Order: sequence, then structure tokens, then C-alpha cells
Amino acid sequence: XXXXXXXXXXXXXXXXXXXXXXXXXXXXXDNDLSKMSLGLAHSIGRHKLKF
Amino acid sequence: NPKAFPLADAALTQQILDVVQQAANLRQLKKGANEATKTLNRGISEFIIMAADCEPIEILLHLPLLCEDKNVPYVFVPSRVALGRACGVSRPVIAASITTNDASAIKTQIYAVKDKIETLL
Amino acid sequence: IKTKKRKTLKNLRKDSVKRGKFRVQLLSTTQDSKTLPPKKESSIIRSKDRWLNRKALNKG
Amino acid sequence: AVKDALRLVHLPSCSVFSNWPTSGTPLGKVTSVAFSPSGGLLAVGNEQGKVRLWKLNHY
Amino acid sequence: SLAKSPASTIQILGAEKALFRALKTKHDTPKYGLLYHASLVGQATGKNKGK
Amino acid sequence: TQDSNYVRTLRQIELKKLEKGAKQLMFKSSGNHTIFVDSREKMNEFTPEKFFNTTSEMVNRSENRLTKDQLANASSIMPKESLDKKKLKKFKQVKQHLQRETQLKQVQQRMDAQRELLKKGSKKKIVDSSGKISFKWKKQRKR
Amino acid sequence: KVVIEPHRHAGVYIARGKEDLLVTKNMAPGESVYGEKRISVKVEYRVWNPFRSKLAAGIMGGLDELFIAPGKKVLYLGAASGTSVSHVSDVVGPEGVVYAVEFSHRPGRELISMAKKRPNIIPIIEDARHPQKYRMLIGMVDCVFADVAQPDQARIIALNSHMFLKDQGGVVISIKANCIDSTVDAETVFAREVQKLREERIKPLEQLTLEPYERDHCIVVGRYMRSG
RNA sequence: UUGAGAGAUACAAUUUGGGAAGAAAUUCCCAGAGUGUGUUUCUUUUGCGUUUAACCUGAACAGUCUCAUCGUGGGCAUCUUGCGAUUC
Repeated sequence: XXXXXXXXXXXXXXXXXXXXXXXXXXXXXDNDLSKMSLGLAHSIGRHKLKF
Repeated sequence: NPKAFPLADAALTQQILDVVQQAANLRQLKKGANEATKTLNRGISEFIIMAADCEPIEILLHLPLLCEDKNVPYVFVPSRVALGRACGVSRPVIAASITTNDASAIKTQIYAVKDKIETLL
Repeated sequence: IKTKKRKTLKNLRKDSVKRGKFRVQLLSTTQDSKTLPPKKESSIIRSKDRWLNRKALNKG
Repeated sequence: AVKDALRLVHLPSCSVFSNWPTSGTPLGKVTSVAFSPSGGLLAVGNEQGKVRLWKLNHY
Repeated sequence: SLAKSPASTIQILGAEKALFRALKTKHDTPKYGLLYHASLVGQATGKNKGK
Repeated sequence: TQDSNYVRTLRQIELKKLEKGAKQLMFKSSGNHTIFVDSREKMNEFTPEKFFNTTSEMVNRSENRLTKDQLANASSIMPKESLDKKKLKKFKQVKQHLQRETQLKQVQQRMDAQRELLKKGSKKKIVDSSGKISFKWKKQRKR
Repeated sequence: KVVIEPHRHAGVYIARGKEDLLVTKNMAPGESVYGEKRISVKVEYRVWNPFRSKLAAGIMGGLDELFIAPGKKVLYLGAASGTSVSHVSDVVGPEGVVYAVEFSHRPGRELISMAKKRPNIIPIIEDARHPQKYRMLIGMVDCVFADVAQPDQARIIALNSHMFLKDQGGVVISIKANCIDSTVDAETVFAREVQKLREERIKPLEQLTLEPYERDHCIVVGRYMRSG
């Protein structure tokens, strides 16, 4: 779907970059980011299997 | 049913329903869904034979919930009229439970079937 | 004498040294594992070899 | 397996006949049953050796 | 937890005090239990409240 | 039937106390614990005292293998003898329940086989060559 | 009255009484996550049942470097009904957060109920087979845990090894031979699965075979090297 | 009294590491190994002989009528003295 909007896309080596990208979330920062991450997980599962 | 899990084939079902028909001759076999639920809690159950075409299927799905806790094997033979006739009872039986008796003459033939049921798990 | 040194070479060839209640093995070298497919297991290939070289067919 | 164990089933109604066989209908361990092709007779074996013969009086 | 119990223990789910008295001393088990106040057991009469 | 409830109930007294009894109790473990070491000469110079940085007794026991740096029962009365006796008895109690229950199940198994002789069906009196008596009911669909 | 002892692993403790017992502090009192008992000595302390949790048997089996710490974060595969992650949540304390992954629903509902009582436990109801299905929720966890019963168990960790491991971070792998072969000795399995992990940059340090708790199981300890 | 391989254990000679105690030698404690013998275990190769064996099943207990269960009477204590089990 990223290959549909007139720009190239590539993969298969960005995992080390995604590691540094996931390390960058601590750089932009950290605990309050996890609390936003918590209710994200708490809603995305409870929507799926429950209610 | 798609809710059916491990469901034996055409082949192993003939082996399972032969042992059922030989355990009902030794009277080693508790019959029905509400009695196979008993032998799990007492722990004297060897394994659990269940039917697949029971309508509704949800009335015997607690036995795969119960057997996963107590580590007792279970399969689904496909049809409840079959397991009824192989159990010695005129009514259709949707879940049958082989009890544990180590003095039994059929003890060897149970553990041959039991290993094939744990093979599917 | 001649065979007594071969048995001590097994005390060089071995890698799994037991320490009482414990044991210690070693990781092999990576290039010996990567550049070579792992070795044929005996309990499978003897089942092939005994079966074709069977007394019930009069071979040889 | 059991003595006196022949049962007749009517067709297409799938109703077992109720009057015959009675209790006092001598059969024995029925091992060999046979119908006539033509006259409507019925021959029932046993284990004792006695082939006891009936007649379906409709036919 | 209730559906994992069999059928015959949903009779005597209430009357547990008179049950284990009647098993530990050899006696007769209670036959209704908490199910007795259903609208349908009361519609029956006699021994048919048991059946 | 009343006999095969009172034995059946006292078995479940003894079996549910088997689970409550084993839940408090602690079993020392005896399993294989192999250590993977990169070089054969590090392997030959291995010592459990050095690798786990423990000392004499803290090598062999697996519940608490503490660091010598981490190092840097008499509050309970009589720790050598009385406490270790009362350490042992909690096993020997639940050792007895397991000996009580399996003895008590066989009272049911020989009672339940006696109770199933009365009902219906045609039974065959067989005796094994060992001398034990079991029965074999006839292949007959009960109605 | 009850002697309490620090375990060599931080957060873990061992209580001494008439009967010995392995124990852990709780974050929230007044709750039994699976109906276990607890001791309150004041500070609450909660038993681990080693026959129900393989990590509980892994500690008490005698294990050198469990990478789970208080300050660290730890990802968890195979969080079926949350019997062990509430021990993992209670050994990381408030500071470490635990990522619990599960694919099955009916025991997953207990984990949904358990996140409401624990701040560390967050659930992952997505499939552990495809880790990019939940890539956004987790980033750079320190060490992971395996309890999955799938036969591609070196495969499913390897796709969680590349994407979510902190580099030079540990790994804990629990393997049964009953999953994989059930025909050869369980020792013969463990040589096969260790060689699988060296193909995915995991250098295994130790393995411990739980003999008196579960039959023919294992725990495998390694360090994920030179990849993030 | 085949070939080899591995494991356990008993024994003796002998060593590793760790801890304290002694100026060193030395001392004790704890953990661990290999070697020589005895023993024992399972797996494997080969030689000779053998080609079926074991279990199950079909109308497989019963006219000297069989079995079950509850009781009664007697024996066996110079002891089947009798388990909610089956002493005859």
C-alpha cells in the first residue's frame, strides 16, 4: 500500500534501523510513553476477543 | 464443526470405537457427558472419547477445557450415533470415558490407543 | 600399547566433561557446522541397511 | 446369540410385527433364515437342528 | 466455574450442609438443593419434585 | 450405593488434602545442568566454584547458589535436630496421605466391581491363571 | 517467626519455616491470581508453585544467570492464563514492565482480567508467529521468555529475537521433547535445539533439565549477540 | 569365554580447584576428575540354529444347572481364623 502513492519502498535491512528507531523512542521519551502504550494494548486486545 | 479439535480420521476412529466396545463388555466405561465430567474430577479417567456432530456442540466443549488442566487425552469421533452403538446403549451417547483399572485384560489395547491420541496433541 | 594410545585419544576427542552433579560441553566451531551438513544418524540408516540385507531374502 | 430372536419388519412402514413371533413360538438360536421365492413360505433354522417352517398366509 | 460442574451437582449446589452429612454418615442425600425454588419444581407435586 | 459414596467421599478428602499438602512442601531438584563453554581450554580449566563464584556448600545445593560477594536458623529453636525433624515430617505426613488414598481407592475399586454385579446382563465367571477373579459381560446392547 | 532469605536472583526470596518454600513480594495485596497461598511477614510474600510454572522450576532447579531483573523489561511468549507473568510482574516490581504474548482466547481472557489488577502486565492477544502484527506496541525489550508449545520454537523466538531484543540481551527458552519428537531420548532433542539457536545468533550459556517437576522438559539460557 | 562402545558402583595408587589455619613446608575442611582391578547395566556388529510366536475375535461360563447377594449352621486355632476382597 506504500507502493501505490508514487514513491519507492524497500525493506529487509531496516530491522537494525528499526532497532535504532525503537531506541529513538527513548530518545524522544519514556515512562509516560509506556502508559500510552499500556492502554493501547489494553484496548486492542479487549476489542478483539471480548465484548 | 470448526470448534472440533483433535478429530480422529476414518482410520483411528475404528480403533477407538473398538476399544470402547470392548470396555463396555468389561463394564469399565462411564457413559454420557455428565458422567465423563465426573471421572475427570476423580482423576480415574484414562482418556475421553467425545462426539463431534452433537447439536449444539457447546454442551461438551467444557471437557477439552477440563482435560487441559488435568492432562488427560481426548479426541472427537465424528458422529454421536456411532459412539452410541459402540457403547452398548440404545440412546446416542455424545461423550464416553474409559476408566482406569490396571487389572484389566484390555489394558494393553487401551495404552496403544492412548499413545495415538497423545500423538494428535 | 598400540590400542592403549587410541583410547587416550578419545580423552582428547571427547568434549562433554562431567563435573559431579554438573556437566560441561563446548560449542563446536561455526564453519565446521555451516559448510557441512550434519552427520547421518545410525538408528535410521541401520533400519534401512538391516532391512535390505535381511536373511529372509536369500542374498549372496 | 440369543434364543427365539427372529423379528419380522414390515415394509415400507418400518413397523416390527407385534403378534408373531410370540413367546411360545419355537425357534431356538436362529442361525439360518430363508424365504420361498414363490409360495410365500418361511424356513427358519436353529442350533438344535430342526428347520421349523412357516407360511405367510397373505402370499 | 459453574459450567465445568456436571448436571447432578447443579441439583445439590445449595444443599451442601445436608449433603456431606448424609455421605460421611451413611444416609440419604438431599435431592432438590437450591434448584427447589425454581418455578418449575413447584409446578410438580409429590415425588415428581424429584424427577 | 451408600458404601460407595462414603469411601468415595473419604477418598476425595484424602486427595484434596494431597494437593493442599504438596502445595506447601518443597522438593529439592536433581536435574542435568550442563554449561556451554566456548573453548576446550576454558572447558578444561572449568571449576564450579569459579564459574558460579560460590564456595564449598553453595556449589552443590541448587535452591540458593549465592555469590561470595553476596555473602558480604538458631532464631528458630534447636535448628540442627528439632527443626530438621519437623522439616521431614511434612513430607512424611503427605507421604502417608498418598499411602492412605491409594489404599482407599482400591477399597472403592473392589467395591465398585462388586456393585456392578447386581444390575442386569448375563455375566461370565472367569478365573485368570494367576487366580484373580474378574467377570466378562456378554456382548448385548442393554435396552 | 518465619525466617525469610534473599535469593541470589533479585526480587526472588525463599521463606524458611517448618517447611521450606520459594516466595516473591507482591505489587498489590488482597488478591490471589490463581488461588495460590501467600505469607505476610509487614511485607506480603507470595509462593511460586514450581509444578505449574517452568520458570519457577527453573530458578529452584538451580540456574546461574536468569536475565529477569527488577529494573529490566521482559517479554513473554506463551502467557496462557497468566499464571507465571504475575510472578514475573511481581519480580520486576513497578519499574520493569512485562510484555505478555498469547494467541489463545479462553485463557487469554484471564490475562485481560489480570492487566486490570497489575500495571506491569500488558497483554498481547496477537499471534506470536508473526511479530509485526504487534510491532508498534513493544520496542527493545531486554530479555524474552519462551513457553510456547509449537514445534517451530526456535523459529518463533528468532523472529522475536531480531525485532525486539536489546542487543547483548538474554533469552530464556523452555522446550519439551513431547512437542517435537516423543520417540528419541530428550537429551537427543536438546542437542538439536541448541544447534538451532546458534544458527540465529543466540549463543547458549547453560541448559537445565527439570527432572522432578515436569517430564523431559528443559530451560535454555543464551545471549543474543550483535543484532538489534 | 564373539567384536567394540557408553553408564553406574566397590576398591587401591594418584590429582584438580576453593576456604581457613601455619613464617615456609605442613594442617584440616568442601567440591571435582582421570588411571588400575572387581562388579553391573543397556545398546550395537557378527556366527550358528529356527519361521513362526504371542495376544485378540465369531453363536466359547450353564443339567453332574452356572453365577451373584443377604443370612443361617458346622469345620479348620495341632490354624487359608478369614482385609467393607475369595477360608473351606
